[PDB]
Amino acid sequence: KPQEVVRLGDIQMANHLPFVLFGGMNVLESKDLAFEIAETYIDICKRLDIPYVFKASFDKANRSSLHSFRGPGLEKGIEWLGDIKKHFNVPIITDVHEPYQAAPVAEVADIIQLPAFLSRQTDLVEAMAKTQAIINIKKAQFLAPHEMRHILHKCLEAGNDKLILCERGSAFGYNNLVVDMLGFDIMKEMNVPVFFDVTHALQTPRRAQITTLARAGMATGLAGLFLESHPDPDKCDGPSALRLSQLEPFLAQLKELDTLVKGFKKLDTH
Amino acid sequence: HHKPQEVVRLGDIQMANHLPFVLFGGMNVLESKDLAFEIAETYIDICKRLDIPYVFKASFDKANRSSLHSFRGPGLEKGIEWLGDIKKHFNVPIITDVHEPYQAAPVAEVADIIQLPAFLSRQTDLVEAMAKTQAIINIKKAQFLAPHEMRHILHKCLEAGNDKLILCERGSAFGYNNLVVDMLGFDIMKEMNVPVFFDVTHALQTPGGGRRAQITTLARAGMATGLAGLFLESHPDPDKAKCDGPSALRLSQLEPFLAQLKELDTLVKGFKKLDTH
Amino acid sequence: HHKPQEVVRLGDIQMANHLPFVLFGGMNVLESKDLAFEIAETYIDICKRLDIPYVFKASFDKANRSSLHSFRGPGLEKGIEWLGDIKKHFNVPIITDVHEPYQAAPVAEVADIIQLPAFLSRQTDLVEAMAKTQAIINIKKAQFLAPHEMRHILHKCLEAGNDKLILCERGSAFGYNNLVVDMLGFDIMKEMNVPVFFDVTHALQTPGGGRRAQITTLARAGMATGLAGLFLESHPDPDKAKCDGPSALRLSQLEPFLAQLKELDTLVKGFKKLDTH
Amino acid sequence: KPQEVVRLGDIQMANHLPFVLFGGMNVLESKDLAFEIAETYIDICKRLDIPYVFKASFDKANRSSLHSFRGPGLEKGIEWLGDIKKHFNVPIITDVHEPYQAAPVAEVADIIQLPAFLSRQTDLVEAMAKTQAIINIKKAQFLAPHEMRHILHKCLEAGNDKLILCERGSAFGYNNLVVDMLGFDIMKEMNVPVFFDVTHALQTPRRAQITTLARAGMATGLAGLFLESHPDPDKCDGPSALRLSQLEPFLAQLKELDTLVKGFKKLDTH
Repeated sequence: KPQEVVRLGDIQMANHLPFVLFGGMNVLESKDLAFEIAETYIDICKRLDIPYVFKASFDKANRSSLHSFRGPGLEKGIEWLGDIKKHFNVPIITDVHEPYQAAPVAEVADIIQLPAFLSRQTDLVEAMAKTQAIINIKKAQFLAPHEMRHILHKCLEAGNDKLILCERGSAFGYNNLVVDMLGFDIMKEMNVPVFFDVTHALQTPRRAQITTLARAGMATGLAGLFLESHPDPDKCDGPSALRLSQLEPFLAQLKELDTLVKGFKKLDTH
Repeated sequence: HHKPQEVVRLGDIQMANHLPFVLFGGMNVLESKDLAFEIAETYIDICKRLDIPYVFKASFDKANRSSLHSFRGPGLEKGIEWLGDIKKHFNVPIITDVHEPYQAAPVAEVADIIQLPAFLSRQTDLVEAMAKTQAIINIKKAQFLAPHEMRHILHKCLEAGNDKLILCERGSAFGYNNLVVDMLGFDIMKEMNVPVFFDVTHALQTPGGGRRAQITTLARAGMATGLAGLFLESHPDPDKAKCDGPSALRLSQLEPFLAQLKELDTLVKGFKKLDTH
Repeated sequence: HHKPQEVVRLGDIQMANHLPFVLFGGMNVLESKDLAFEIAETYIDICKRLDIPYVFKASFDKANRSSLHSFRGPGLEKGIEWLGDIKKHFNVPIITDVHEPYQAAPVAEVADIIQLPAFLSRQTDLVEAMAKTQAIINIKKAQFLAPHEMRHILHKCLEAGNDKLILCERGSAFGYNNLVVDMLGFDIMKEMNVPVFFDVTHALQTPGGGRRAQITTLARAGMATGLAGLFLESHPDPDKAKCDGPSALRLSQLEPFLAQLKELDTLVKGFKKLDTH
Repeated sequence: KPQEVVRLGDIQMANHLPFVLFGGMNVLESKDLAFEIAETYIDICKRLDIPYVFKASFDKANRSSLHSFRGPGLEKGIEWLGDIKKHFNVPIITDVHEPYQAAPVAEVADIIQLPAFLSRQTDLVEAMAKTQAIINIKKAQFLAPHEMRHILHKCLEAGNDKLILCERGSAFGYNNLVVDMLGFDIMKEMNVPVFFDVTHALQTPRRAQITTLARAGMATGLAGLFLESHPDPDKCDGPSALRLSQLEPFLAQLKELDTLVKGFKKLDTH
């Protein structure tokens, strides 16, 4: 069985508890931008009292072209992640793209993220589970909610019970995602923390719509939110990045909605 | 005669996307005169104590059932009589759906809001005959139409001289025998500057494929986007409802359901709007 | 009165999934009496030389256009006159669509096959009034209905006493503003033991989103599954067709298009059936 | 630019040419079953005059459970593939799951297959392209047809021009695939050989329906077909495996349809 309340030192993540923020940037553009963005997140989450985990990729492994910017790479990113972790004493979450990378990533990262497209790749899942870090499972665009249980079951079989499921939209026809809010209940009924990646659910593979979608998801009662920002969204996924100057009022509303929704008695309408 | 009304008024009631949400609530079909009175009384009392504006909803005819022999309700003449009886006895406004152009004028005598069914929303003669009555028009968004396509149906209503128009979401076809609600679609319909409603009841359907246990989660998600109102069907015993019982809310649970949505709506309508363009 | 006819007969013509394919072909709407005569003559000559059974198709009314002012065609009285004129002059059978229950009986005087529009395929009064006329019924499969759901519409037609029934594929909603044809859906409808047709013209649509250049590939794929017939709209100048011009086949290309499909059909209908269960 | 006609020694693959068969089994169950199945394919394709490439995976890398049968693995499969290749003098096609495997797989395999879920992973694509074998691109369930160009463009940027696109269905709602036959024209208009994997397009993640679907796809005019069989479909993907005793009449019909369709003058209906 998976852990219903996933603990990370001081932080407790669960669908009935105050929501936790996995927040940061899409990719490590530079040391100075990462430090600036982290400082902005930590300060805001401290004043709003939202538990916080810093998020950034060391590699964009699945871009369209071989020449697209991929980031600092494994060696430099893991080194840079430690710099952010040691200076601020903040947890780290990043994604893992090849099985061998799991253990070296686990030294620095408190939560290791399983990318959507790779969530079925057994070698990557087994290697990630072995490190014993928390595992954030990105729900694939092509998988139905009930299919999440097998990814949990494979993780449990591989000896890891610190598991989080993260919604990021479902394929809706061509070049378009929809978020089925009814899917949140199905995943919550698996008794794991459930997160919503609002940033990547806007994609039309809609920055003005991030507020609408985050509210709808968090109104269902979720363990946390996954969010990316940038001071000037115009090096990767800029159309989905939230203008960093808008972070605090955005988080403040979500904090208030969550508080209302988390205090509701669950209602059985069977 | 070009623009629709951003605020739709019905006596004391005001419907708009920035205003407190309004409930179109009742039952799927007029199963009997006595049950309709009981259901209306129950909605009216709950909405008064919770302070939620209310319009009673019930169909007089199920025009699109699976079989020729399926239960259809009282029909036009008797159904209009029951709706008027409810309206006069309770002093409550009425919404019901219209299926043929000739039904439009007699239904509008009793119904303050006349509903355009999803499958029929493009049928020009029905849309025109409905527009002519000058009643409020509730447009059900078809399972197969994208949000931006609602603009043409508004224009057709406006062309026929009616500007009291509401758009009501009820799910989109998602593969076979399944609906999904695209919450991003609400913003597109609101930018048309008409009141936009959410029919949570029919957005649960798995047509030809119930999900009654998920109604609260879905209604919370929709109303958190900030909408003009909610469309809802209930029944004292949904297993025996004469149509769409699998999606009906247990009447005994109406009050705690609405109570949560009332506070959520108040919270959301009170947020400062945020420019993220 | 329980079972539908596996072989649907119309004088000399026989329609069934194991028989040579039949063409329901013509134009989207009766744009004018003269153009309808020209188009009918062109189909009839080509089908005779290629030896393809033929039914002339044209709508007398576009009942579901975007605007109240969009071109709708001649309407009921005049359209029925033009269809009868074509029928008597050319000695050709007629298929046209029916939009309201009262239109069913007068249309059936002239039309040998009456067509049930997709959006209306569940409307009980229309289905019954159509069934009563005892004409052949062409059922358009709605963009939002799964194949197995056609069984209920057949049953409703049978309940109302008509067993001359055809199912016609025309695409399924695939996300927003897009249709896909599920070729596996053809087998499900054929196992209902009725003739199954393919409306390749409307399966190209990108509704609210043309694909005229892909019509041959799509028609070949469908007819390779082994079908009772094809539904097709053409126009001498598709850019100026009064409705659905983006999906119309250029009339000058009708003969090479049909010639390929004729040989493909003959090949496929002559294959030994194979049990892979 | 990619090669419009992809050559493999004696075999020529192109959308206007006689269709080529990539045929075999889902997974290498055992040496005896693989030898028996290959013998049956080679004999039938010889008598029907259909050019043939033998297909089998050495690993099922993306199964639901860690304990599901995965096959002989890399070392044994590459060794076993050589046994099939040397005895019969038949080309080999198999799929590659991790970047390092590309070069060792390329020694034995004439065509290396890019799995659908991984088609966007740059490290795997680059490593596969480097080996200079033919690359069969499985079109992801979540990608639209026009998106195939980037996978070609990345391959060309990586110095490989022997490219094949292979359709295998698109996500249609939950747990269901549909094959959009209009997508074949879009991929053919990219001037590469286009194949149809009918076996995996039946999936409802329908054995009696394989005949219907293969005919519809091949009626559009394709460079080839991808097909899996098993003597008793009841160790992997058995619901989609064709009963081996039915192979020859199935192929005979497709040979006849292809001949008709390939002789049609292309018709411009713009």
